[PDB]
Amino acid sequence: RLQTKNWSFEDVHVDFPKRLAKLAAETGQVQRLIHFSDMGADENHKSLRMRTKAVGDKEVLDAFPDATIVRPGDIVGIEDHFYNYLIYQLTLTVFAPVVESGSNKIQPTYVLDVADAVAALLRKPDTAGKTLYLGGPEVLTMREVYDLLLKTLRIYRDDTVHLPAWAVKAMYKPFDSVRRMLPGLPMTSPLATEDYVEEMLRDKVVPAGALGYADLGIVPQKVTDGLAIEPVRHARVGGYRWGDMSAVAKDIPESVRKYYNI
Amino acid sequence: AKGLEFVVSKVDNVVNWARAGSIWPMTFGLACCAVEMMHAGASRYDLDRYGIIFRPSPRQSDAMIVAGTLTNKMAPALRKVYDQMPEPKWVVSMGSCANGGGYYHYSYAVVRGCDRVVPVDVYVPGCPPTAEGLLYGLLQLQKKIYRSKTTQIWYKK
Amino acid sequence: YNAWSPAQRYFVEGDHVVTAEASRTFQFTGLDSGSFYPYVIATVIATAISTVFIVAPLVIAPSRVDLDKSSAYSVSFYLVSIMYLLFDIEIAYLFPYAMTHASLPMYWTMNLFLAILVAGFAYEWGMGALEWRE
Amino acid sequence: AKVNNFTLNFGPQVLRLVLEMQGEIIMRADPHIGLLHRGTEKLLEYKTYLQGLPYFDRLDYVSMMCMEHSYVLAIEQLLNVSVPLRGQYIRVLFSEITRVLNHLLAITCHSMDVGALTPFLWAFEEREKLFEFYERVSGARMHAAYFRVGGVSQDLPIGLLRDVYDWARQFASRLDEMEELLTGNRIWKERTVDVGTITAQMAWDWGCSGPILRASGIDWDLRKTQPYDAYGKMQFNVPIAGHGDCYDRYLVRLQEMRESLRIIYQC
Amino acid sequence: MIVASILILIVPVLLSVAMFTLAERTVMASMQRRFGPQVSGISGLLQPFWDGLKLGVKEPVLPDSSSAGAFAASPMISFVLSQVAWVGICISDASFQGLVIMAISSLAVYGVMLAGWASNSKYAFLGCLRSVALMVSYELSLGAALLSIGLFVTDGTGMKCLNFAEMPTTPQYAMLPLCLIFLVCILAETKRDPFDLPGYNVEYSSLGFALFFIAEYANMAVMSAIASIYFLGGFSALKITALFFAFVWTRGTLPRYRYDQFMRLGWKAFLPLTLAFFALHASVAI
Amino acid sequence: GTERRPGESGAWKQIERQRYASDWENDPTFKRTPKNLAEVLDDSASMLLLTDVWRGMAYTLGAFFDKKVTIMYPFEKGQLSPRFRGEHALRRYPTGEERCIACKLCEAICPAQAITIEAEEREDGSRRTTRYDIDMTKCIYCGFCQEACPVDAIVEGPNFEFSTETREELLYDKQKLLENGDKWETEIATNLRTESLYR
Amino acid sequence: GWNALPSLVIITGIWTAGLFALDKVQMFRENKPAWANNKDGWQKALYRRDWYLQREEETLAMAK
Amino acid sequence: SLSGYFSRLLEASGKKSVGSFFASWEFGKMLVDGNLAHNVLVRATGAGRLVGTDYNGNRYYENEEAAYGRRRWIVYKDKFDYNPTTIPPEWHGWLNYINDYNPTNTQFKQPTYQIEASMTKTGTQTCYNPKGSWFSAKPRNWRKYESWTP
Ligand SMILES: COC1=C(OC)C(=O)C(C/C=C(\C)CC/C=C(\C)CC/C=C(\C)CC/C=C(\C)CCC=C(C)C)=C(C)C1=O
Ligand code: SF4
Ligand code: SF4
Ligand code: SF4
Repeated sequence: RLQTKNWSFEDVHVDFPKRLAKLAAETGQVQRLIHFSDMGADENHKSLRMRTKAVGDKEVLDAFPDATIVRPGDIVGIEDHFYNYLIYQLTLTVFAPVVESGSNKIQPTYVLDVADAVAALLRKPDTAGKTLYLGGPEVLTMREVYDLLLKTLRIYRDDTVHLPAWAVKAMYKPFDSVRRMLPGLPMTSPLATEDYVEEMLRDKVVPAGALGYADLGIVPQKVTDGLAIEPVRHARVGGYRWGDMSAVAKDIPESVRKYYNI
Repeated sequence: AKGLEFVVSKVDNVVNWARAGSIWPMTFGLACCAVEMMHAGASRYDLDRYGIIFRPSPRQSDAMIVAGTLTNKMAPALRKVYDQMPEPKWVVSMGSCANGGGYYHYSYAVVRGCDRVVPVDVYVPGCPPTAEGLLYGLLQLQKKIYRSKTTQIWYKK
Repeated sequence: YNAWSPAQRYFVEGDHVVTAEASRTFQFTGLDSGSFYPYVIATVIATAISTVFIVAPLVIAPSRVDLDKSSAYSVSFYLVSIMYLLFDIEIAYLFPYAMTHASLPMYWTMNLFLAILVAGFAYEWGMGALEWRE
Repeated sequence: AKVNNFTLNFGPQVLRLVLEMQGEIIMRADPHIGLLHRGTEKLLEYKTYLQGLPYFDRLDYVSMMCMEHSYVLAIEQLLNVSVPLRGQYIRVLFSEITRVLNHLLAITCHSMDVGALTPFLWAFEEREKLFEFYERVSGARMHAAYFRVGGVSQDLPIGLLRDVYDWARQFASRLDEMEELLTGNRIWKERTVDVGTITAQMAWDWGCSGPILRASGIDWDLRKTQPYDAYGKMQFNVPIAGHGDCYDRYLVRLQEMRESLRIIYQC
Repeated sequence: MIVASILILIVPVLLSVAMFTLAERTVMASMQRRFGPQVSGISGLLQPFWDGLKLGVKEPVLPDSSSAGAFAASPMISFVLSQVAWVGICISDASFQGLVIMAISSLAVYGVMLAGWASNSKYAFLGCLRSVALMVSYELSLGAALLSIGLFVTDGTGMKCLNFAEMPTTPQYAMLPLCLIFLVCILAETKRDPFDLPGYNVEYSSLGFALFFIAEYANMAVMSAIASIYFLGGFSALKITALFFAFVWTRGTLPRYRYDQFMRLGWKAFLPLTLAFFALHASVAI
Repeated sequence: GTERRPGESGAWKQIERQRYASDWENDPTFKRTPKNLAEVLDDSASMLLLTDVWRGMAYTLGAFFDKKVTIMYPFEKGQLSPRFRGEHALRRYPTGEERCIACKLCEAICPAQAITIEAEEREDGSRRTTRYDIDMTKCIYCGFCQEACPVDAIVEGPNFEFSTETREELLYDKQKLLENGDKWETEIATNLRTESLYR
Repeated sequence: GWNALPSLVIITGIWTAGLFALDKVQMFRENKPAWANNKDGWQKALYRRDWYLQREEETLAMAK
Repeated sequence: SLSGYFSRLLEASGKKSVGSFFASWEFGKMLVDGNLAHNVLVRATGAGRLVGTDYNGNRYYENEEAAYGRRRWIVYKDKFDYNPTTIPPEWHGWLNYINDYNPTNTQFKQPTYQIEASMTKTGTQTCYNPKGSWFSAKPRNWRKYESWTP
């Protein structure tokens, strides 16, 4: 996600996938090669990581012709890089910049659905050589995602500010010309780059007519509510907690109320 | 480049000297093997001589010593206490019961190895292992900590 | 603090005294007797040191996100707190006595003060209020 | 007023306790057990009688050969097997060594739970000496599998009784220096005197046995009322106290260590 | 020059705290017929430093159900108060220096109570009140002991004070029972044996925990220096070591009290004794 | 001493009982009331000025100046016996032929079922194993297999220092057990020259 | 025991060296070995008069 | 005699001079490893005699005036990675107080198939692994039948 003085985007997204596909085709016993790229990968993208990802996808499909290319959206999970950095942006900062109106559309998905998708790909022989886009059942804008996180966190002060893209790039420029000649620093956000600003000026959704979750037989889980949103409910102010728990403890038996001290 | 890589390697040397010489384990005295762990801490073998302090809370604990059999009723509690320890942490499985179920391997109530619940760094064999064998296993865990190179790996990322 | 008047400077005229006072070194045997100024500097320096202790493991330590790591692992105190409040006030009253070379009527006044103290204390003892069974 | 009980969860880390308090005073205690239930009673049905013997070492793993003893005696009674004289003497001697090990651990773990740390470290070196005695005859420091149907597994190696006598010659001094820290100390007394009192009627109604029963004024020792092996030949006393106290149980346990030393010397 | 003097004071305080915690381990081991730390450095002389560096690279656990500011502030407050009290011992000339240190040590209660309020543990809230009750109960006997001490402290000009440089340089033989009460009060303030039943830092890891223990050992050294000034005829290195050895010696050989037991001790034994001694010394001082 | 006092009673019912009734004076384990001045001074020097704490302090200070019982592992070792049950091992004759003859007695007696054996006849007609596994994480180290063996093929040797980093390193097959026997053969023979007088 | 002697010696040496260094530093700041004495209002008045008259003597010296 | 102390130190460390001893990396590790520091500097230089040397270079000492169970000790030749798995079995029973036999007083019978003792290989990739493992030269499928290949 970020460049370093030891590793560039081409080294990781281009050169290594090409050599991996070549060495995989050399063995003869490899029957399946699953390569992961992004939903917003495009050779005509201003963001460097999307462009190098699409170039490496082309190199993989060239060297290993039956390799499957998988392009999921934003992945939510306990250890993800999507809600975690957004929560670290809503809290722990004086202000949270939002690129333009925040009306660019995304299609986030759950990590267990992607894990099931890999096994469903390994089952189905037709999916060899194809490209699949993995996105959840809801299309959302970044403003809607920020509103959902602010409602879920129970924060009563919107600390976000909408900014023009040149202002966001001017903020992120000093810590991008110094990203090389440095071994990589902890607690640096992957959203503090110009590539994220270029990604925010475009839609990242499933294309029309593409192969998705439904062709794998998978109904993807909702991302906004349910088990996927439970980790961010633990970071709310005060704690998660149950409540007063006394309206429903009316006809509960004897030892239970005393056990819970109700 | 050569000087900074030399400095980074010496930072790993000092950090590994600190972490191996300051292991604070957490006691799960489930069964038989806990008595030999008590004998390891006693005056003959003196685990405190090697910098080992037994800690009551998981937040101050650097390692976990599973000393005894693990049942199906005790497995989520062990997992929960393991999840509350901070990084970096290690797990030492002690005795046949924690290693693979041991003498209760075919029972309806026993977890066949603590590997099935938590990942394990060093396995000490015996039923029970002697306190001196547990010293051997802990010195081996120290040897595993010595081969780590964290800042050298970070420097080349 | 610097002196702002000729009377505060022992009627010494000139501009050398004003600059010499404004740029003086701290001295308990000069102008800063009994000063309590090192107590503030000690607070600032120790707060700096403890903040550096707090911040540093956020950089040089490993970290892993888990939902279970971020989770939890009487009226006698009212008696103690209120009694401690009253007894601390009484000891603060007794302190100006001990810092004087007291005459005999001062001694008997102080003993009347202490007698009222210990009479209330002995009443609460006799009613079983210092037996901390609850 | 209408004061509800405040409840408390006491330790997953293997006793679980659910207390109820009315302030600082407990009204109820409910132990939740089964965190070490490994189903050994079911597993013994799938073993032969020799195969199932090392299960008994792992029941009271502070006192191993005494757990073996009752299983062996139960098999021997149904088999109508007689044990020879030397085997009976060896069984009595190692049963009393086992009792000394258990009482050392019990008293010092109790005093460490109260807060005294030094007697633990003093008694565990004596425990190490008796573990060496276990290892020299069975090859295992704890789970010996020594007592068998009809006798013991191996003979005593030449040179064991010499060293057991050399340990027993100084054990009374060790017990003496142990009591200088605890017996006449006011903090230990204030922690132990009149705490958890058991009367005789409550002791028999609640199925009590052992040093609890002797601290409530009951003269009942199975080695003197229903003797087994060569315990009827042994000359020793039954210690008796009469308060049912923690302090009285501590004194009874120390005296039982003295009497076990007496039986060891006679054997 | 004040900043320089304060930093030159701060260096041996932290070095001494590391060596105190090592010496406690090793003396406690020698009483128990073992060795204690010997492997970690030659003669074990690097063990506290590797403990500190191990906690330095340890992960900081910030629970996402507590208030982060008070949680961070509690060990900082404890450490700052210990360092300020040491500065009051050595870099002051105030007239009421003992009253200043008593006021500082009365502020040290806040770290315990902020740790009890911040962390969302059931028994941390239960134990913080007990620890605060113990410290609060023995502070009054410390204050009445200071009253008895100050009745005889006069400088050359004839003014009565609590200035440490005006204290006599001979042991106070007339106040031996008050000295014993002072030492047991020091044991009660530092939550040592036999008052170690209440812990409050059950949720703290890495350098917040390290700050808690540095503050505890530095406060022990403060109280040792105070007792040596008041009763032993001066502040010295040998007296600091001897009183620390005495505290570790008591921790080796004694069990601890119950909560109500030391509450009854502090409110029915130590406070009436210190007040009666104050009345007797006031009668003598006329 | 083991004597009791009214006041040193650890509970509340007995504390309430001793201060409202004189039933404690009948009990012989209680300390009696002092009768004259010197006895009152002895009782006060017991309660005040401690002197019961000091005896324990004198004992622990004597222990501070006494000898220590710590051994410096791994430069110094403990004490064991030839009967010690350590790491399992497979043995040979002095010629170099295996002692084991695949009788499957050690597999039958094993209470942990830690032994798995398969066999067929060798090309010279001999009766030898083709598989001999010991799950060391299932083993209970009883020594029953050593007792059941009629040709002294399987033993528990004198090795106790064999902790590993992976559990797959503790599933011993036949080749590793023979390698253990080839390592430890002289020590095993020295131990068995004494223990054959008893077994 | 002999293992407890080095840490106990080091505590004494640390406090001796630190108190010696702190003494030399504060002696350089104050220039008299009674700076820590109690001072009443008369002694404070005397020190403040001495400081101001020393400044006056310095001012009058740089005029001849 | 301090000359006796230094002669004992040089014969125990295996160096040639005090300058070679104090300028070595062995003394550098003895400044950071106190267990080795105590064993070389205090125990090996004390009262006692040298018994023998194994083929790995470790030296064996004894002292009959010591306490029981602290009469015998070893000075490992590997100063940086010392391990008890390098003790040969003909010294193992002597050092563990199992028997009173060593090569200096007892001629052991040497089998023709005997493998010498060396340091453990656990934690490395050259450790023992079962025959069905990924790290084997050829993993086994343990099927007990033969499949038909057309
Ligand atoms: C039974 O009692 C005990 C405990 O239980 C209450 C314990 O928990 C611990 C363990 C905890 C410790 C040692 C933490 C407290 C001490 C610390 C962090 C040491 C403080 C030392 C400092 C600041 C100096 C070290 C720093 C230096 C030299 C700077 C280095 C800089 C460069 C090289 C550039 C011990 C030893 C103990 O006995
Ligand atoms: S492995 Fe053996 S000694 Fe250890 S707990 Fe299990 S049965 Fe007991
Ligand atoms: S020693 Fe016991 S557990 Fe091990 S193989 Fe032999 S019979 Fe089985
Ligand atoms: S090792 Fe012995 S008992 Fe086991 S199969 Fe071979 S010959 Fe039979």
